[PDB]
Amino acid sequence: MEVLDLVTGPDSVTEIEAFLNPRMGQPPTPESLTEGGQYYGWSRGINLATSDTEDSPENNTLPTWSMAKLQLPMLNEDLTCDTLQMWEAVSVKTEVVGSGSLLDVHGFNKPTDTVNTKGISTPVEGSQYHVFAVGGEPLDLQGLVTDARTKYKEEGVVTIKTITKKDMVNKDQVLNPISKAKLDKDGMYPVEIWHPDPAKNENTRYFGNYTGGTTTPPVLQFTNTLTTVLLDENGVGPLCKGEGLYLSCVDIMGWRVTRNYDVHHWRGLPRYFKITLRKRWVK
Amino acid sequence: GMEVLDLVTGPDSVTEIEAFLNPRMGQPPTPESLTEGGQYYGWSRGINLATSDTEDSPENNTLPTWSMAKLQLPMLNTLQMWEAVSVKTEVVGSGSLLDVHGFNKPTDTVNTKGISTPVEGSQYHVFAVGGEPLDLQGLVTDARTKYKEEGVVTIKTITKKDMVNKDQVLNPISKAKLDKDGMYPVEIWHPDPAKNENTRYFGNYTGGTTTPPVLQFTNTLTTVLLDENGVGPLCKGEGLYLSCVDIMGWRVTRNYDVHHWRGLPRYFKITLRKRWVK
Amino acid sequence: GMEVLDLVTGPDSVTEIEAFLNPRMGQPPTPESLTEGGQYYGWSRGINLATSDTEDSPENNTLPTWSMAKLQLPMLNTLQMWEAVSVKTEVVGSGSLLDVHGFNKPTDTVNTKGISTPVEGSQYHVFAVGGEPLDLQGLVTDARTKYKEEGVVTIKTITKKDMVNKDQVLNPISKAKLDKDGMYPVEIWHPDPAKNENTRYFGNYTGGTTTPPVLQFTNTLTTVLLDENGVGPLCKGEGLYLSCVDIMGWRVTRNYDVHHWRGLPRYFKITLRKRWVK
Amino acid sequence: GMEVLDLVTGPDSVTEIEAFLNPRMGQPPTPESLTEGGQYYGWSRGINLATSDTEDSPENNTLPTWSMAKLQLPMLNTLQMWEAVSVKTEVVGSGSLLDVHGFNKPTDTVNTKGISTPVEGSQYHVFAVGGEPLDLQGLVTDARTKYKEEGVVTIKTITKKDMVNKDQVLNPISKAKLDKDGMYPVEIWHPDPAKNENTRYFGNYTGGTTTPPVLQFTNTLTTVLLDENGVGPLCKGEGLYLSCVDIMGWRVTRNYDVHHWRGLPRYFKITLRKRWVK
Amino acid sequence: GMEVLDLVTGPDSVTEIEAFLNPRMGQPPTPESLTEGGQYYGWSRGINLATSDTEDSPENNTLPTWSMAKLQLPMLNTLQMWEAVSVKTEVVGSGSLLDVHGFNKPTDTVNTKGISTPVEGSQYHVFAVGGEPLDLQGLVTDARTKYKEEGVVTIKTITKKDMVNKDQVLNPISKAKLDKDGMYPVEIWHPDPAKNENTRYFGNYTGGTTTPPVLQFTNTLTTVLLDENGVGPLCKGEGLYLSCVDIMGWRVTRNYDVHHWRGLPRYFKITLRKRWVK
Ligand SMILES: CC(=O)N[C@H]1[C@H](O[C@@H]2[C@H](O[C@]3(C(=O)O)C[C@H](O)[C@@H](NC(C)=O)[C@H]([C@H](O)[C@H](O)CO)O3)[C@@H](O)[C@H](O)O[C@@H]2CO)O[C@H](CO)[C@H](O)[C@@H]1O[C@@H]1O[C@H](CO)[C@H](O)[C@H](O[C@]2(C(=O)O)C[C@H](O)[C@@H](NC(C)=O)[C@H]([C@H](O)[C@@H](CO)O[C@]3(C(=O)O)C[C@H](O)[C@@H](NC(C)=O)[C@H]([C@H](O)[C@H](O)CO)O3)O2)[C@H]1O
Ligand SMILES: CC(=O)N[C@H]1[C@H](O[C@@H]2[C@H](O[C@]3(C(=O)O)C[C@H](O)[C@@H](NC(C)=O)[C@H]([C@H](O)[C@H](O)CO)O3)[C@@H](O)[C@H](O)O[C@@H]2CO)O[C@H](CO)[C@H](O)[C@@H]1O[C@@H]1O[C@H](CO)[C@H](O)[C@H](O[C@]2(C(=O)O)C[C@H](O)[C@@H](NC(C)=O)[C@H]([C@H](O)[C@@H](CO)O[C@]3(C(=O)O)C[C@H](O)[C@@H](NC(C)=O)[C@H]([C@H](O)[C@H](O)CO)O3)O2)[C@H]1O
Ligand SMILES: CC(=O)N[C@H]1[C@H](O[C@@H]2[C@H](O)[C@@H](O)[C@H](O)O[C@@H]2CO)O[C@H](CO)[C@H](O)[C@@H]1O[C@@H]1O[C@H](CO)[C@H](O)[C@H](O[C@]2(C(=O)O)C[C@H](O)[C@@H](NC(C)=O)[C@H]([C@H](O)[C@@H](CO)O[C@]3(C(=O)O)C[C@H](O)[C@@H](NC(C)=O)[C@H]([C@H](O)[C@H](O)CO)O3)O2)[C@H]1O
Ligand SMILES: CC(=O)N[C@H]1[C@H](O[C@@H]2[C@H](O)[C@@H](O)[C@H](O)O[C@@H]2CO)O[C@H](CO)[C@H](O)[C@@H]1O[C@@H]1O[C@H](CO)[C@H](O)[C@H](O[C@]2(C(=O)O)C[C@H](O)[C@@H](NC(C)=O)[C@H]([C@H](O)[C@@H](CO)O[C@]3(C(=O)O)C[C@H](O)[C@@H](NC(C)=O)[C@H]([C@H](O)[C@H](O)CO)O3)O2)[C@H]1O
Ligand SMILES: CC(=O)N[C@H]1[C@H](O[C@@H]2[C@H](O)[C@@H](O)[C@H](O)O[C@@H]2CO)O[C@H](CO)[C@H](O)[C@@H]1O[C@@H]1O[C@H](CO)[C@H](O)[C@H](O[C@]2(C(=O)O)C[C@H](O)[C@@H](NC(C)=O)[C@H]([C@H](O)[C@@H](CO)O[C@]3(C(=O)O)C[C@H](O)[C@@H](NC(C)=O)[C@H]([C@H](O)[C@H](O)CO)O3)O2)[C@H]1O
Repeated sequence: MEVLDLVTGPDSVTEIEAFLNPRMGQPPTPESLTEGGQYYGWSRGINLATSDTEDSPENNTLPTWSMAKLQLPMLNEDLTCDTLQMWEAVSVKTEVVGSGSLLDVHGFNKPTDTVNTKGISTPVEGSQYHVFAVGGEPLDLQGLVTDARTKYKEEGVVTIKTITKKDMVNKDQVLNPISKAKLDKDGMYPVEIWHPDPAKNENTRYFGNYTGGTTTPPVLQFTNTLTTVLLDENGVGPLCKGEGLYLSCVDIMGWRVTRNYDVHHWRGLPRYFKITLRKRWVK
Repeated sequence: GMEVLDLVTGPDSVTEIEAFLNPRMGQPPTPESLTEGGQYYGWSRGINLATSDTEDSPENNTLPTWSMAKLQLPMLNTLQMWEAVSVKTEVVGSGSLLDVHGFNKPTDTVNTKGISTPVEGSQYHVFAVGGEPLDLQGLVTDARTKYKEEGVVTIKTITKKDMVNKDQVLNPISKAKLDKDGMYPVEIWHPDPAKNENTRYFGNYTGGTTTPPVLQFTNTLTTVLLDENGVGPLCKGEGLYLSCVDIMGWRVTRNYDVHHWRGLPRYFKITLRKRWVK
Repeated sequence: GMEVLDLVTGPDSVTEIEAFLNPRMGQPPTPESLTEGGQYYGWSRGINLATSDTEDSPENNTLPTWSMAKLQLPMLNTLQMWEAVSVKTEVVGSGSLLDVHGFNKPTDTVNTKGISTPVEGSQYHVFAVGGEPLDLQGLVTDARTKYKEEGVVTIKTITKKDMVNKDQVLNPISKAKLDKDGMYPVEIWHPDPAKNENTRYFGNYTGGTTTPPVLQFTNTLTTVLLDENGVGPLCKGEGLYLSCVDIMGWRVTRNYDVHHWRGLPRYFKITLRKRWVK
Repeated sequence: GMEVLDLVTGPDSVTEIEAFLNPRMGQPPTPESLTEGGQYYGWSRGINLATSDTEDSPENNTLPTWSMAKLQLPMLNTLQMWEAVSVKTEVVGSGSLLDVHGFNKPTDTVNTKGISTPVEGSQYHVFAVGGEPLDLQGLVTDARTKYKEEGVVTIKTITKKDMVNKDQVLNPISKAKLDKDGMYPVEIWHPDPAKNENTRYFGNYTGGTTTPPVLQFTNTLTTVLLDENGVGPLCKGEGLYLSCVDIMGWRVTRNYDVHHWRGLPRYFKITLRKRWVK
Repeated sequence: GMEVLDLVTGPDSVTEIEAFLNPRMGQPPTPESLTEGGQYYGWSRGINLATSDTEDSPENNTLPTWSMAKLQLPMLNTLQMWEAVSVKTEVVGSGSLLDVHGFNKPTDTVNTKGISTPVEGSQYHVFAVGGEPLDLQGLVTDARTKYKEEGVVTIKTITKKDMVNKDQVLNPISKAKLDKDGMYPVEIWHPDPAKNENTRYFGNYTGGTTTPPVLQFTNTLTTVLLDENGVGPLCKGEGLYLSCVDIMGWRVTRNYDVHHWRGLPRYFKITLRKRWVK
């Protein structure tokens, strides 16, 4: 694809917006606040391996990637034309919303005074993971796991075995180029398995950060004044193949810890995207 | 006043206004008495905890809320509007946290010695300047939390219905405007990134229980409020809206580790200029 | 005095002045005797704690206060004024905190072994350069604190009335000027962002009890003092005011965890030029 | 090609090459079997400790080593050489550390509950791109350490003599080249700043035992490899050398707190251009 | 030559010189024997503590001291002087801190298991490049500290009198020059910001007892030594002075938590140019 001039004229630039809700483990339904809906925005209680050779995490304890495909206005009446137009993502304003809610320390989490069961309800703390991507095709994924012996469910999550039709190999604990996928479904690809593939993603920009630990304070900034530029070193943004725009993210804030067996629940927050796009002549 | 034209020139075409917004941590400014509750002003009252997984009823005076003020600008009226160009803002009083001589939980609890533990823990700093109220998006830890119906504005105040599970993530139904001081809890109401076209807001959060508080202050830092097109917030009906919350953490008492939120006041000095509009 | 014109050129139109300000942590410079109290110079005396929720009376020698100096500039005299253009400032002596061979509370309390615990905890660094005293805004942790009525300047010194609940937030009545060294407690008096038009100040605070102290120092960093219009502080009556406080944390003794504040001295090298004024 | 001339223009004058380097934490890639040792690939084997002050004999499979690869470039031959201009490099797989559901030491050891403690502690990230092997300088914690003679390249491998006390500081005798993958221990061999004229390296270290691991990753960051004269690494005999190590910390087992190092793979995409040389 | 003129052009008008300065943590380079004390080279000997508030006598070999070297430049002599333009500097060997397989205090003290605790705690990194010795200002934790009279240069060495209480803050009488390697304790002697007109120095301090050490290293970073007028240090008598200290923290033994300071060597590569002076 040869990238030519910017298209000018009426409606040559557009802005589109979307929010992607977190996918921490509990699905959006049931909505009932007694039947499981109370866990929406969180994982269910993390379940642990029972031995070095018996690690079977439940699907609803595994945070997964959020994604959305946005369909842009059709540009080309005839794809056989020598010169065509594509939507180009120029920039994005993105924000993780709701960090203020972590200031709720009046609930029933493990308390800070364990002698008297007093103090405050311990706020969300621990490992944090924030990634977002904007591209003109699905985010390319590279698999890499802690333990190739982990017995992921065969139904309900897309894992390395889903792709290869074979059990994971020891190479999957490092970089195994066979273990690749595309982020083509929301709430299905676990973030402890699937990472942005630096060997592909030519038509996507992604930005990630990880902070580990168990009691690490969560940190977040938010403003409506920060623009993320999506143009590459040549001044070209992601080009939307068949007018499809792909948004991908995960925003883990840490865990809350309950008063029962120190059970941990992952917490995630929703992410806003406002993408500025322009029409680009291509051949 | 939709089409933004040239800057207005001449006498009184630029103005500076200043204000301080005091924190709204839970204890109201009155009663002033230092024995009848006034001693908690600048702080929350002691945080009260849920009694079960289904019984979380926080008292209003334990919930920090947004501070806000609407300032009236000089009368103006191709019309003219006041345009907010920049702001110098500062959180005042961090030095007061150096008081470690009080009666808080001491650092040596065995012998009741050491120092009075200073304010520590979760911190939250947001400010906004706009030409209309800050647009708010609701999102809570727990849609089952039983907020009081009177004395605070919560999601149910707006919807007239109980919160739903979607309120623990992003539910576009749960929106409000920051139109009252000391009423909108910060654990519920967040700046809405899908609106606020005419407001600039800047926020940061640092969590934890014993995290050291950190603050910088200088009179030399200017925050520019102009957008990508060089246009600042435009003050509808000559009203300028200031919004903030500045939580430094908690102090902890010697009685069952009772926590009190600590907030500090924020200064604003806004430069505004008249703008031609059509 | 008010209208700022061109820079003055010619012989001696620019000058550099330097000063060091020693910390004022609570123990005065005298007695010099290393047995009669002088051993605490550079530090506070042992921090004394409240005996109840209503009885908090800190001793003056436990309260760090602002350091300040007024320097006299060469006589001058459309008139001329000295204008402060820039400053190189440095906090000196952080290397001294590497002394872990003393008699502080040891790191192994089981065997009374390990190292002498180094200075740690809450840190506070502010400096200012101006053409008149630093304007101060009072704000306290506790309006009930019984500060001494002798040997220190507090809110009550200024107002002639006891503190009120508003003094725990921003009370605009509670203002002062930094006009004396070692007299204004830093837990009471903060730079006033509503004034200080003719001063530049820069501050930071890091809290906690065991927080590692952090400091950088170099002779290669210049702080510009010119405002947005290219004008530095103008020295009224040829007086230049320097203000600072540099708290590094506390050391802790082996006797009931008694804490002593540690401060360090700050160097200033100010570059000034003559400015025509009308 | 000592003298560097103009850039070569025309067809095929610029190229991009990519590679990934897997970590070398101690367990080799084979056996592949997940019961026969393959389950430790990407990790070290359990770190074994000294039995006395004079008996420190670490096993080879407990010692992380440098990763390296030599890539062959298109044949070229006033002569031409490949010049590395820039690199995009990324450490892949930090999300895998979010697995806290395994059988590591649990966060609640009193009841054996909570979560599986994630990887924490000392972290070390270095990468280099050059036109010849990375030059290494030896420096160790303890010159008395009894490294194996076979299976690792250590100081004694090079000198044919035991380590001396100078090897605990900078001993210029103790030098080597990174010419083999998975053989040079990172606790011994460091980039040599006195050499490496034709390589660029970038490193950082963060220590401690329970330190939270931190990592950023993006496909939008380019590292320029040009020196102060605008010249990148020149590839001798069309060979491009990539070198790295990326230690994230340790996992800790439920059996006597045995630690295993964790490494992650590093991606490189290098842009090269032809350069005229004389 | 006080007046600085044009740069000198022509053959050999620019030169580049390199050196490494080994750390001076307390144990001298000799004896070399790894049983007779050489095993501590690169480290201090075990830190010895005060026995009372009035009895603090640290041994010389427990006190880290400044490293320094004077390098002789090519002979030169309107005269010419060598001017230091820039320096590439690097602290080498942080990877050696990844040795957690030795006999230090273990991470699991209950069972004496886990890993050998890595170096942690207070860190101090300073370097300087100048045309004369680094100017030093004395400042101590405790003016009562009984430093040895022989084998170290301390305040009393210079003044011929015991330290005074002012030595715990800034006492202008307590000054020296860094004219000897491994002799000036870093807990006493600091770069003097009131002098050093012909030297650039850059320092940082991070305190605490278990703080994770942090270090970055690269061969791509240049430190410019030119002042605000574009003039670098001028080498008096063709002598170039390099000064540094690089403390990474302590290791802790299994015997009564004895601490040993760890230091690392520093590389310098200085670019110099001939300058016309009069
Ligand atoms: C309860 C249990 O042992 N669950 C266990 C499961 O055991 C199977 C059988 O349980 C059920 C069930 O989930 O209730 C019976 C159902 O009929 C069946 N549903 C259907 C549609 O067929 C399901 C279903 O088979 C399965 O869940 C699908 O995976 O199973 C049990 O009766 C029988 O003895 O054994 C059965 C098979 O072993 O088996 C699972 C493995 O297949 C799991 O082992 C499961 O344990 C749960 O695992 C999740 C992670 O997957 C998690 O760790 C969970 O721990 C939490 C949690 O839900 O996240 C941690 C929370 O902190 C904790 N909350 C509080 C406040 O303490 C929460 C509660 O303990 C739950 C446990 O379900 O109790 C409540 C609750 O949420 O508070 C109690 C409420 O009164 C109740 N509401 C009502 C209206 O009754 C809710 C409600 O049922 C659920 O929220 C709906 O999902 O549950 O545990 C860990 O328990
Ligand atoms: C005391 C109590 O049980 N409060 C409790 C409340 O109980 C109701 C009745 O108490 C009162 C009351 O607040 O005193 C009686 C009043 O007549 C009534 N007023 C009116 C106009 O009708 C109020 C009012 O109805 C209610 O507050 C409004 O909701 O109620 C009590 O007599 C009866 O037995 O039960 C009644 C309800 O059934 O009910 C509330 C819920 O409705 C709360 O449960 C409330 O508990 C307080 O809750 C807040 C959070 O909202 C907070 O956790 C508070 O804990 C603190 C605090 O005040 O923040 C934590 C502080 O750290 C702690 N300070 C110290 C130094 O220890 C502080 C003290 O323990 C308070 C307790 O009130 O004692 C002092 C004080 O501030 O130090 C003691 C002083 O001597 C006293 N001053 C004087 C001059 O006497 C002050 C002063 O009363 C108050 O500050 C004024 O507000 O109180 O507690 C937690 O107690
Ligand atoms: C000693 C005492 O009780 N002082 C308190 C004072 O008591 C009054 C009077 O002095 C008593 O004789 C009488 O019984 O009671 C009256 C009451 O009116 O009352 C004051 C209020 O007016 C205070 O309560 C005062 O207590 C002191 O308060 C300060 C804060 O204001 C400190 O908290 C102080 O504690 C320290 C300190 O000096 O900072 C903490 C420090 O860590 C301690 N140092 C050591 C090594 O342990 C010292 C130490 O305990 C002092 C107490 O004064 O003893 C020495 C010293 O080491 O400094 C012992 C020396 O032998 C002595 N020097 C000589 C030559 O004799 C030296 C010297 O007197 C003083 O330093 C000079 O100021 O004191 O305490 C807290 O005690
Ligand atoms: C087993 C043993 O003692 N090994 C040590 C070795 O002993 C020699 C010989 O093997 C013995 O039978 C005999 O008695 O003694 C001779 C020598 O005299 O000698 C070596 C020195 O030459 C070492 O001392 C060695 O000890 C091992 O040293 C390495 C470092 O080099 C590690 O510290 C290792 O500890 C681990 C490890 O493997 O990394 C720590 C780890 O966390 C442990 N894992 C778990 C789940 O607990 C393992 C574990 O204890 C190993 C011990 O080898 O057991 C398994 C395993 O889980 O990995 C058990 C499996 O069932 C087995 N698989 C099969 C199919 O049988 C598996 C497999 O043998 C190995 O992984 C292949 O390498 O081992 O220990 C430390 O033990
Ligand atoms: C041993 C002793 O008591 N030394 C103190 C010295 O005593 C003098 C004399 O040596 C004694 O025989 C006699 O009884 O008393 C006189 C003086 O009255 O006096 C000094 C003051 O003048 C000191 O008090 C000195 O104590 C030593 O002080 C230094 C600081 O100056 C250190 O704190 C030192 O502690 C360490 C150290 O050396 O740094 C801490 C370290 O962690 C320890 N290492 C280990 C592995 O445990 C060592 C260790 O205990 C030393 C003590 O010297 O023993 C060895 C060693 O391991 O280094 C044992 C070796 O076998 C030996 N080698 C040989 C071939 O014999 C080796 C060697 O002598 C020394 O390294 C040479 O310097 O010493 O202690 C603290 O002990």
